[PDB]
Amino acid sequence: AWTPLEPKLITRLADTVRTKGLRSPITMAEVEALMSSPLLPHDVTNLMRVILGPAPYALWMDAWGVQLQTVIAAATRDPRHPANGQGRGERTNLNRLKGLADGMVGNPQGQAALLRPGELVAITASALQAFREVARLAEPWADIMQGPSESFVDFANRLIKAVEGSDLPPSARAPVIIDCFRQKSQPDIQQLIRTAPSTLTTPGEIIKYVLDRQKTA
Amino acid sequence: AWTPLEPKLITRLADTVRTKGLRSPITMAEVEALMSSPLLPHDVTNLMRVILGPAPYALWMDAWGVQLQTVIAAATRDPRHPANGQGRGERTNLNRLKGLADGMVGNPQGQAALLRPGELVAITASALQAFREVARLAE
Amino acid sequence: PWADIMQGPSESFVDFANRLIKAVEGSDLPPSARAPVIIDCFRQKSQPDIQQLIRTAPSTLTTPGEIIKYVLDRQKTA
Amino acid sequence: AWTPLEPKLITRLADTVRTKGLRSPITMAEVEALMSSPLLPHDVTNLMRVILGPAPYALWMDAWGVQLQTVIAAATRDPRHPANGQGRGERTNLNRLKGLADGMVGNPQGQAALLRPGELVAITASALQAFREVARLAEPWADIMQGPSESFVDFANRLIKAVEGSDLPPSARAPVIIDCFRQKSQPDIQQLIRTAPSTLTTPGEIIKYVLDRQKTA
Amino acid sequence: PWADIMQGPSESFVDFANRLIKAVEGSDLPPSARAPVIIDCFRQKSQPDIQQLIRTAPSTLTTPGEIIKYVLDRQKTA
Amino acid sequence: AWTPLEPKLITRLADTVRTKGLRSPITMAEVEALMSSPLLPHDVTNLMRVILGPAPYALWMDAWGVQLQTVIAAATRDPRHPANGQGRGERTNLNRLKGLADGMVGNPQGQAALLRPGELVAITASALQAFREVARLAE
Amino acid sequence: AWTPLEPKLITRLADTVRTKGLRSPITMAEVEALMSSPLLPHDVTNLMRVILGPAPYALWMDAWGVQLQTVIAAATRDPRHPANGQGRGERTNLNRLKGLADGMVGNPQGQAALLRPGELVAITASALQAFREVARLAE
Amino acid sequence: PWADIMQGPSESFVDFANRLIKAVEGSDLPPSARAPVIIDCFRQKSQPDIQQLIRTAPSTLTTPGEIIKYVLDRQKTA
Amino acid sequence: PWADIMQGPSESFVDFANRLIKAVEGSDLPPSARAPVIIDCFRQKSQPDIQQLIRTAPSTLTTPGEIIKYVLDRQKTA
Amino acid sequence: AWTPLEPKLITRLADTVRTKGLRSPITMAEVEALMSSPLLPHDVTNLMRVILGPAPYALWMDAWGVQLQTVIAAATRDPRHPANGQGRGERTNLNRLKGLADGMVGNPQGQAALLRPGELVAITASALQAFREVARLAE
Repeated sequence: AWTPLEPKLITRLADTVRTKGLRSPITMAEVEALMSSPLLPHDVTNLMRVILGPAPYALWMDAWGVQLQTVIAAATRDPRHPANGQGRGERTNLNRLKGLADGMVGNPQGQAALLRPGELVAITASALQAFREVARLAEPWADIMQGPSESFVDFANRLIKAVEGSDLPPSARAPVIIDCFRQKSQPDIQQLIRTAPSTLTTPGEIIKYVLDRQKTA
Repeated sequence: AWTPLEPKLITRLADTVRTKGLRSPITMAEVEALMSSPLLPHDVTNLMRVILGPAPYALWMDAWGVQLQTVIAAATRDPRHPANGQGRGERTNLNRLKGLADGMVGNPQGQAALLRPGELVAITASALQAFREVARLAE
Repeated sequence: PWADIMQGPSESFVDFANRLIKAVEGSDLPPSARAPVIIDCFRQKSQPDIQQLIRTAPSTLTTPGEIIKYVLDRQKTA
Repeated sequence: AWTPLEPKLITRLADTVRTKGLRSPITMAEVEALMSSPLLPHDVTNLMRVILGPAPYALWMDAWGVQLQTVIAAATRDPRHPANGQGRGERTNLNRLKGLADGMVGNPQGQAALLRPGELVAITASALQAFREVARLAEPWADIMQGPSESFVDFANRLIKAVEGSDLPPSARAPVIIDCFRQKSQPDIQQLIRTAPSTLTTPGEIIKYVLDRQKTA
Repeated sequence: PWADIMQGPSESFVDFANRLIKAVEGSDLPPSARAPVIIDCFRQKSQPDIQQLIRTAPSTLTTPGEIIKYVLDRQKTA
Repeated sequence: AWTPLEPKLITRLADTVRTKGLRSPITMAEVEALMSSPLLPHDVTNLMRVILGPAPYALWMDAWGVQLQTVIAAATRDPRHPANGQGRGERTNLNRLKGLADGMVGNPQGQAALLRPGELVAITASALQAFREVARLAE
Repeated sequence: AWTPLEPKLITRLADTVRTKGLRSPITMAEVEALMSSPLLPHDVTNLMRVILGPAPYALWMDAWGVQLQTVIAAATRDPRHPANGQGRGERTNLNRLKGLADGMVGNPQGQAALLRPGELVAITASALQAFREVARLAE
Repeated sequence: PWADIMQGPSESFVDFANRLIKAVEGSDLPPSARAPVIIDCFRQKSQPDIQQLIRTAPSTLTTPGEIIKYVLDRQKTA
Repeated sequence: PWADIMQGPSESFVDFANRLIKAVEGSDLPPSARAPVIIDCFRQKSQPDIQQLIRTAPSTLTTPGEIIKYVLDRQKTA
Repeated sequence: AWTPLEPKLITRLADTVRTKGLRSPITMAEVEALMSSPLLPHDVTNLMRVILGPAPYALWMDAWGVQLQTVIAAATRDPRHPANGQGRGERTNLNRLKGLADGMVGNPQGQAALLRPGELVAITASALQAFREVARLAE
């Protein structure tokens, strides 16, 4: 049996997206919260229709389709998908994932009837990844310098923000943040990091060291 | 079954940290309040992601790892840890504490399924001590 | 009126796209005529820098979402 | 039977190291060339004594010892090392690797007699890695800008050199080179790359595009 | 003579293209050598504003008609 | 047998294009008039050479090629094209449409010999659409 | 059995490229000289790594990939390629041409073992054409 | 003479180390007395910036190679 | 009074340490509170050159004797 | 039975350290003189408290602890230490060396009762080496 999400929670989430934006960690946490139980295509579609504006909604439809297509390629690459079955008669078409299949168009009850739990969780993960892509797309690290009067924690916050909210792979953020701490961060802190008797191999360790030995002023 | 923390409480706590700072006794009291029920690694990780800035979040990840490593050393020093079991097959690895083990990465439901209550309270106490360290360090 | 919408000299492109899609979808056009009109309004409105940016598209853009994505990628940061 | 390396090749390699330096790719290629056949500890030791100065030679002795110690730790962690044997009587001590064991000190003939081919190749790989470490140590990408009068191929050469000869992981060089092409490379080329109707996802493709559409001047 | 044709300081681009194509096609060149010559004369004649406009073409123009279309699109209205 | 168009009509049409322009409805009507009987590639090519200036003629050659390529794509998408035949040996190549095929280059008589009426009407419609495109583009 | 090229010849060729440039006829003659025996992907890759700067090396990798792709298209267009075999099990993938296939990555001995002489000569001709393209492009 | 070697105000550290190790190893000292002398000459020569850099070493450096590596890591880039 | 002791601009560090340890041990503090107080007074008194010298200690100093030894090693000879 | 050192000798040694310094050979000779009979931890501790200033005394406590720890490592590396016994019940802990063990804290008589002569000579040699280290370090 299908139960809709509370319009109160949806209104609160919409106002959160309206004030904080799409990319804030609080907004992503709230979306993860409302993305806890496996949702039917109807639920996610209406949710994104309500919380997102028109242009972000178009972008999100595109991204969701692309991610679902990647999922269906992986599904035809492995007959053991939790959305698939063992025989060929349970193969899952994109009409069944997007809610376009027979007996599902516009009807959430029938949707909940015919859909598999693996189908639901795959749709949900796809929608979450698409939301992440669109949020990263809707709103330069190598141009960030520590100002002459700026403190170091503000500079570190700004730099980590710009590096993590960029187009770099996830495995290339820490080395870039370290090497930007070393070459930016005006020459007093540059020499402070250079003359480190220990080897600092993490942005957190560099931040701790600099905060300990910084010139109080 | 996993239930997320209210984004309203999280928003209020984030604004508290924003105005009062990390070290005020009211902020530590609020953190203790939102640290009442044993949280899953997913919950604490997202909470610190939201309430802390980028650099304090990096520092907190470091400190949390160190404290969890101390906990795991004490656990291998005593087979009667509320996170451990009696046999060797229940020994708790850091992948299970940080939420990196199999069946847990990114999934809070599976996390809540496989985790022990002793595991949860140990993770929670470790995160609280790490928050205290980072707060004492930032200012 | 959708046919009177221009991208202001100082307006960003996402605001212009929002306003245009709003006015086109909330109008008297048939549902099957909104996407071509939105595309052809992106091409002829949207002041000549973005006009030339869309014109010199090595790929063929056949959807408002694709045009928006392309323009957001290659736009002149300012 | 031990055969020494030609002093003519060694003299040419020494002059190469003297003019080009320790870190040039031509120098590393020449070292790889003279590091082709498995060398005895005597050979590599004398080679580094001749081609390297005193201080780089001290650094190289240190690094070679450390790498050989890592090798011996891996050897005691696996009894199937091509330097080891099956029984415990064939376990290889560092005195046998550094040429300090009995019947080997100062005598290359006896050295070649008692040493294993696996021992030789392990010593050789260790010495090569130590040479790489010392070369990287003896002599900043995020500070590289394209000068107002500099051409683009010179800027690209300098940037790729400084990025590949740095402390970044191998999987983080291409994204960094791309994002440095985009943010450095003074605003004419910045706008030229920004308004690319195609998506450029490789430094070579960016270089080709810019060379095609650059402002001839 | 085709190799002596320059775009005057005040002349428009369509007049220059007409004159150049006329002089190149009504000359002693083989038929298979007219298009490359017309292109390379568009690139080296056609005073430096249009020269830089053709140089900084994100797409590769491989036909006199395509070059003419591109220049007519992105030309400096004056 | 090939019969050329009157140079008097062509001169009048050229002066019409010279005074009224390319886009006037009277000019398009006159072009439709002189585009009544199916013309051979030689006829249309010389007609556009005479009535159009050099730069519009280059643009028109480009547009005509593009439209003929679309026609040939539709032809390979349907073996029942009035230019095609039933077997594969009657498939129409662009060398036969542009008049570049064997036995046609520069010779209008041989052109009229080997060409099909469907070929002629397709070439004519393509040339008309290309003229419309260039006229809309020039001004 | 794989034998490496002399570092003396490679050093002389690198200095030739450094003083004369990429496009001089003497440089192309020297490259043709060092391109006489069919080289393994390892050999050509290291050779271009040493003689070319970073940016020309990136350009050359691009051009070499494109030319090898054209070769593989011609190979799937003709089952009688000296790199191909008669059955479908000998069809040559780009991982085998670029040296990325199984048993070849980083190992020149295994490379020389599994590669065909037709494969080697095709790789060599592709690399030579790519060098010509990059030399014509750089200056 | 090894005991007269000083690091010049403008000289780099690797040149000074090369010169010092050369003069110490090509001298009349016993082989077992070269490393301690090289270390104690690194510490007392090698103008006071590097002197303080070696003095404030959280680790104990017991080899000329280790001292050279440490100084090359933490040296003042200039 | 121990909490009023500062290292003078011209005073050496061993004299300051002697005076501070004297005043702290000859005071009303419990015996278990003297070492932490002496350490935290070394860190906050002892004019900013030595303050920064103690701050940038690659090792953790957890005893007044260790702090004194470290400072005496790495002090600015003057 | 414990007999204290003469305060006259201690006063003379303190004035020697005050005028000649810590490193003079006469001072080291005087210390060796007053370090002739094996002293109890109480004796050496009070002696260094009197003759050394506060900061050298802190340094000396550190160095004495380190040297005693090296001694205890050598003792656990050899069960035939003159401070150790044959069985495991005579193993000497650092609380017994520094005078911190049970029945010894603050009482020199009980100290002299329970301590071994090997313990006394090891403590004495450790204290002498620590004094040498601190003297070499202070100036």
